[PDB]
Amino acid sequence: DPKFVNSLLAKLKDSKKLFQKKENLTRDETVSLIKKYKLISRIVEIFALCIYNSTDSNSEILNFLNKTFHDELNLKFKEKGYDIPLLDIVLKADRSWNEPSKSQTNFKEEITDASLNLQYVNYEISTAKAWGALITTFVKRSTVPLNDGFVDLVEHFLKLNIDFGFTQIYLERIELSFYILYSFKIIELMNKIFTIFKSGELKNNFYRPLLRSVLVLLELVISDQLLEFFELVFSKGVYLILSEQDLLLLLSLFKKITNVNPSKNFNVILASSLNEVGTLKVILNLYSSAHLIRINDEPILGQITLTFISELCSIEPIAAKLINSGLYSVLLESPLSVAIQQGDIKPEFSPRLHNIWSNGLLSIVLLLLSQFGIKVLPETCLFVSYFGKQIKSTIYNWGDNKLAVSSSLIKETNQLVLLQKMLNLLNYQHDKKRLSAALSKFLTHPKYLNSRIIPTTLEEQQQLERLEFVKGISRDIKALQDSLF
Amino acid sequence: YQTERFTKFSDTLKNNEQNPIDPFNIIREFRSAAGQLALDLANSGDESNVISSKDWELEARFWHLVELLHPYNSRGLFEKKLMQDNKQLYQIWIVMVWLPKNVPTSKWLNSITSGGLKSCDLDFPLRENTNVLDVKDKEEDHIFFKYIYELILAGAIDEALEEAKLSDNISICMILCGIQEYLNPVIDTQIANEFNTQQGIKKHSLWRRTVYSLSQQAGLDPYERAIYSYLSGAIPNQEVLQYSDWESDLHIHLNQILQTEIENYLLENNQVGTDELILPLPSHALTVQEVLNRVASRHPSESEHPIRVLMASVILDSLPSVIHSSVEGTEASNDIIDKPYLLRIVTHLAICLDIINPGSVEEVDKSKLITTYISLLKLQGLYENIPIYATFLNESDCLEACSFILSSLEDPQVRKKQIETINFLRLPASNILRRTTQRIDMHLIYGVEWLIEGKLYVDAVHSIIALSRRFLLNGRVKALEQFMERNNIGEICKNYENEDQFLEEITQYEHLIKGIREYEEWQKSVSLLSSESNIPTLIEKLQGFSKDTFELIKTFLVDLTSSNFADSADYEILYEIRALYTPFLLMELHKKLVEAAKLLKIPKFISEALAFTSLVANENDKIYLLFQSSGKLKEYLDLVARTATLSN
Repeated sequence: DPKFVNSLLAKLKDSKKLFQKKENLTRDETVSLIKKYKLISRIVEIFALCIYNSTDSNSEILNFLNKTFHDELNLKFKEKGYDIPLLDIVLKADRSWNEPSKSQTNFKEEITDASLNLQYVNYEISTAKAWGALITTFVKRSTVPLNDGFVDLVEHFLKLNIDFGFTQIYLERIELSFYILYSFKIIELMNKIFTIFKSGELKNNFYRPLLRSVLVLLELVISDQLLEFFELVFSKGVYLILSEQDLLLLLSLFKKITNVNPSKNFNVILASSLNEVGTLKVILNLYSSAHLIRINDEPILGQITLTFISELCSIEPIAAKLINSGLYSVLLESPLSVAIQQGDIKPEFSPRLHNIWSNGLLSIVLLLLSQFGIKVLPETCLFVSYFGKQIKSTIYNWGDNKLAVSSSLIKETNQLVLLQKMLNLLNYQHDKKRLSAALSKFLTHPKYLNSRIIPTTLEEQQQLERLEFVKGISRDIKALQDSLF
Repeated sequence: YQTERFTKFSDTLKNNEQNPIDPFNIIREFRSAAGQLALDLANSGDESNVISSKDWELEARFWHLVELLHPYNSRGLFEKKLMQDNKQLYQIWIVMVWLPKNVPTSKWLNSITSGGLKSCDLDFPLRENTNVLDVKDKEEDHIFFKYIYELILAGAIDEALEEAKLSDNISICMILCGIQEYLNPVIDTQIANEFNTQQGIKKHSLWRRTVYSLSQQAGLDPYERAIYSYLSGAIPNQEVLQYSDWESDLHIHLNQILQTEIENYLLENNQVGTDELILPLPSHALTVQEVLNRVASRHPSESEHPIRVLMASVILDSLPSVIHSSVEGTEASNDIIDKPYLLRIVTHLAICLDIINPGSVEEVDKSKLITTYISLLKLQGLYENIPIYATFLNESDCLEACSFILSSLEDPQVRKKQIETINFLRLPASNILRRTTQRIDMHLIYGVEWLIEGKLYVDAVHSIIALSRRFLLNGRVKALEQFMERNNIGEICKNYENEDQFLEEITQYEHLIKGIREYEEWQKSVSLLSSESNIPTLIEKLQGFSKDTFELIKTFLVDLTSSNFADSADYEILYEIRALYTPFLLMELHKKLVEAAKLLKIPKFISEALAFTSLVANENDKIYLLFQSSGKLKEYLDLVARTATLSN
């Protein structure tokens, strides 16, 4: 304290450039306006009180047109404007009479504007980007056809994006739209990225507003803009990881590309456009042994590349674009032979490689056999040969006492037995009986059951912090023993 | 009372945090507290709280009262050098000095008309009656002089000049320009530059003995002269008293101590002669402490204020002597107990002064005083300042006393003081740490409680898991229960994957133990039973189970990972365990097939105490470098041959 609000109860609805006609950013009209944005300051502090009672409880929160919350029929993004200098070489000899005296007052008025715009800008910033906040809380509260007055207002603010095309306050017309068709815009507005952005990809040393923006721009309800923009982003976007530790927000923006104006069934032209370019198939090598860029191979790298190949392998064309260009490859290019070639990948010692080989690297190859696979046939025989030792251990390993096992490993053998089953069916051109015996044995023995299988990873301890852990283990052995011969 | 007073003086001493300090601030914080207590009960409360607030006004005053050329000269540079080259006189001068009317002027009209007047001056008053002029300025010679007596112990005389001038006096105000010594660009050389003209009297000593004749003038009533006493050093004429108390005596006292002795000093520097008086000069030097015994016997009404006694002792400059009389008091007696601010306020200053001057506080008198304060805190019913004042305590007095105070566990900031009397007084395995529920590595169990709060939350979970593996080798899983419920929650990045390999380090230790365990139930259930009724399918399976649990298929007993926090004693320790226990189980596993009733899961016949060779060759536990190249590994080809013939 002192606080930056101050002046007077809500019941006034203006601070337009309409009422005070466009004659502005130099004169008394503007001065009424900047102290009006002190007004709106205290009005929206008052409306922060309406969000704290949106939480608690209040009579008829929604009220449009409590207090009415529509009160800006234009928002101004006009000071980012008006040149102040280069009316001042005229100034350098003027003064002789009263038409000069009019002149000289207009330029002294701009030495007034030099203060007033700084004020203005701080104050419309407090005003507008919080109006949006209010709008969004009204949306997450129960829908009304007065949140379609939201449609009425957002439209007037993407046409007042244009007057230029700065961009770090342009979001008061995007993300507001996003709440509407999320709870339930403008083709024109969303073209603006393909206009402005294009000068690069490197020289992402000032591209951070564009990325912020772009995110919420991908929301539309195929875009021709989409194929074009895409040749640069997450084709050549992700190249820079071979020109660098892999990074979150690449794969996240991919997810937004997935959800945009229909791409759901266009999976074919996405996979193609990706396949033509040699990238998105260089990054595979990082998990094999990272040193392509001389970044030393730490198993942290795998943790992110996992999520990457996961978000790929969902979409069946984008999955298939990878198997040929070599997955059986990546396995053979392996870094360690004490942690992918031993019979059971154990949580003890490095649960990094343990999370990885369970989640990916089995479920990816399975999906490739979920198409009633007809293509993958030699590659998959070769891959039972490769891990021949692991197939015979995962059956054998279990006695009726066998500590040092986790629910994770159970999942891995679900995976493994499921794979051998499909392999045999889907070519169409055995000591499992052991593990059936072992599992019955632990079923009839609840004490050895509960005791031997124990938590090891951090995840698992939270599986006991309701004991959803056992729940997992039951649904596990169901499916495991179902698929097992 | 005012337990708010206690908090307000114990926080300053130390939010008890450790930082560099200059302990002048702790006097200023003490004065700031003192003023505000002294207000908050001096306008609300009863009237005994106005005497409580009067005492605290004294306390303020006292903390105010700790603080406060050569070749040929006039008398001005003598006086400067005097004050320069001693500092007990200079302080004495500062003590006595430290603690509105509208008058149209003019006279001499009304006087000639009734009777005589005959010459204008206020020296007509002095040839005879003081009724001869206007008698409503006869008023002013009492009254505005009374204002002047408050002023001179509020400091200055040029202040008093400005009020003398409103008193309708304009030639009796020349006497207050008289008090100036000669300051001149003719006879001083460093006072020739803040003045460029003559100032004062260079017959200042004949001025002093002539303004001293008025201090005794018996035509002068006391309401004029008492300032004329004071202008030549103050005889106590009873109207230099207006406060009449211990300190009002002492000001006027001390004024005369300096005023005798400056003339003496000026007889060395020769500004005293025989043309420099009308009255013979008092060239007796006067003593401070003896005139304090006058003051002390005079006012046993200010012997009841111990703060007024603290005030005295800094002008004596005898701080250990007062501090030793206010703890036991004198010698083994109670007499310090009859002021209720004595044992508090002299406690606070004993701490804080010991850091200023450490000869000034005896340091034994600190020790005795904080103990006296702590017993009175015991009787207060406070128990969250008994820690704060037993930091300063020592292991000689109050060892077990503080043990048993600090037995109760409480608020986070108080646990920081707890630690700093626990491990300060060196008690780590006594009877603090079991009187937490009822009421040497014991205190490490209890020392992982202190780390949860901030500023040691980045070091928290690091030390926790260290201390787990320190007394996991020694052994104590009962106590390992108490680093895992005294476990810091956070260990992610915002505490600082970090530390979540240790979760699995406990689990691969159980894979090792079951292997050791299953050799017991072998000698029981296998090797003393050799009968059939479907018993093959119960004892021949037991032998197989123990073979499936002694190696982790991936890698056993190795860690060095990034889900492990940094240290190479997380790699080594797993290695040292591996080499001591891995050949122990190979010796166990060898008798499970050669001395058993059923030698395999076939009662006769052996092949599988000759396939130990492959099981040391495997990299599932990499037992091919856990037997050294020669002398171990060579002799091991002897060992499985030895036991292959132990089946016989």
